[PDB]
Amino acid sequence: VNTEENVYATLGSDVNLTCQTQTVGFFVQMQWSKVTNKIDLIAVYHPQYGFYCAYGRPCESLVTFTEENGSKWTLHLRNMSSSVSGRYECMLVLYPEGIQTKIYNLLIQ
Amino acid sequence: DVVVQAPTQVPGFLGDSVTLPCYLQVPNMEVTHVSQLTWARHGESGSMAVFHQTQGPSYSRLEFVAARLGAELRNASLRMFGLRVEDEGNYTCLFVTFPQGSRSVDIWLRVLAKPQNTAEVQKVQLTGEPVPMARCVSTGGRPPAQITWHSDLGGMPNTSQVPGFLSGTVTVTSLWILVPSSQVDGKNVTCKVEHESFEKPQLLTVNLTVYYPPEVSISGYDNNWYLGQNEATLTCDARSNPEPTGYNWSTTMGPLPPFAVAQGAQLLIRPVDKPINTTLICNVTNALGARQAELTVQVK
Ligand SMILES: *[C@@H]1O[C@H](CO[C@@H]2O[C@@H](C)[C@@H](O)[C@@H](O)[C@@H]2O)[C@@H](O)[C@H](O)[C@H]1NC(C)=O
Ligand SMILES: *[C@@H]1O[C@H](CO[C@@H]2O[C@@H](C)[C@@H](O)[C@@H](O)[C@@H]2O)[C@@H](O)[C@H](O)[C@H]1NC(C)=O
Ligand SMILES: *[C@@H]1O[C@H](CO[C@@H]2O[C@@H](C)[C@@H](O)[C@@H](O)[C@@H]2O)[C@@H](O)[C@H](O)[C@H]1NC(C)=O
Ligand SMILES: *[C@@H]1O[C@H](CO)[C@@H](O)[C@H](O)[C@H]1NC(C)=O
Ligand SMILES: *[C@@H]1O[C@H](CO)[C@@H](O)[C@H](O)[C@H]1NC(C)=O
Ligand SMILES: *[C@@H]1O[C@H](CO)[C@@H](O)[C@H](O)[C@H]1NC(C)=O
Repeated sequence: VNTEENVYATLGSDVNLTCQTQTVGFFVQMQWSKVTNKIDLIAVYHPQYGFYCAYGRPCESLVTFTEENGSKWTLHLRNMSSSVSGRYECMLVLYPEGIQTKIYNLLIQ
Repeated sequence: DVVVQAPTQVPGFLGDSVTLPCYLQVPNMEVTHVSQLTWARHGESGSMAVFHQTQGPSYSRLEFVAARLGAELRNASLRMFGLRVEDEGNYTCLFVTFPQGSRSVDIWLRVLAKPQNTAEVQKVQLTGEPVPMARCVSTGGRPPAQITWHSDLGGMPNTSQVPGFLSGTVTVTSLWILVPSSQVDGKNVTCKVEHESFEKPQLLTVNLTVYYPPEVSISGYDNNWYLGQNEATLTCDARSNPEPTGYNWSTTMGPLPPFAVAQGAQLLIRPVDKPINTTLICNVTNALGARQAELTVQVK
């Protein structure tokens, strides 16, 4: 609903930030974004309209949606550096559960 | 480039209804799909008002004024009926768009109440200690109205706040304190009431009424009075609130001599052939009391 979590990793590490949720009805939309001075949108998924990668075409291994009306909204980060460190927020719009939010503060040591 | 157009704050009056404006501005060539509209109160856990493109409206009083099934959702403006004190706060208007994602704005709702302004004069007498002479009351206002006094006389104000008849409203009462004097009665003092509900600040004027005993004075005599002079006249200059009810003429040695004849508020001096030395007294009567004024008259 509104959770903050600290994630610790090193240089060259692999991490999958997963937002797990369940709906009584259906999933409306879901997104991944990095929050700093501005909200920089990474990816958006809609069950009807599909995926949308804000950046380049090779975004196949960047996000995954694993579908009982249960889901796993995952953001994949591989061979990470100090520039990848920051706050990553996921927003899950569910019907009629509403908006769920989870903020992951990724720290590279 | 898709932006949400809405004001930072919106004024709404207590008891009546208010429309919270919120529109999604999309450039002519840009393509977007609004899955749903969301209205939420800051720190209320659940949602307040939701409009889904296929499901429709859902509320906790509240109504979507422009949203409709079939048409592409753009205007998320919501009408709030029967404004309460507890309705004042911060609200979020979220748009679940594709492929632009979630876009939102924060709107502050300001619950107001138009106050009833009334000015009054405080009738006072003469005393050393300062006492209120004017009154300015701003009944049933939200937030409490600002009251200031526009006067060159220079008087310290006694401003106090008291609860209003309706919940959330405050009545502001301000008293203009000043030491009462004769050179203050009749002068005007303006009260300036300021509130967000008013387009222009309401200015109310009150005319000070001070009750003072007669300020009796005698003018005319200038020592240059020769024997067998022209029929001179002495005037009794008097200023009092209320106005004088009588003018009595006499001397320290008893009644007026044959040369001095009383003409109400005036006194005619007939020519004399013998030297005289008499001190005339002018007695001015009023509701508060009577005051005296002496003047020495010498003819040589
Ligand atoms: C109304 O809200 C504005 C935005 O608030 C921001 O979002 C909420 C959810 C919190 O995270 C808060 O800390 C953020 O500042 C404020 O800028 C604005 O001052 C608020 N209005 C008043 C009068 O308090
Ligand atoms: C300020 O005024 C106080 C009196 O307040 C008044 O009380 C009655 C007579 C009503 O007219 C009411 O509306 C007014 O509020 C004094 O008690 C107080 O001493 C004064 N303040 C100072 C600093 O002297
Ligand atoms: C206030 O200002 C003027 C004051 O004039 C005086 O009125 C009364 C109190 C007597 O003392 C009189 O001899 C003075 O001429 C008024 O002419 C005016 O109408 C008043 N206005 C309001 C709104 O009260
Ligand atoms: C999750 O992370 C591990 C590495 O920590 C990776 O091997 C795995 O493939 C990731 N999961 C998915 C579903 O890709
Ligand atoms: C949106 O709604 C408001 C309030 O109902 C209305 O006055 C206005 O015409 C609408 N704005 C646009 C741009 O459609
Ligand atoms: C002034 O007049 C009043 C009323 O007639 C009277 O009571 C008072 O004694 C008079 N004063 C003098 C000094 O004559």
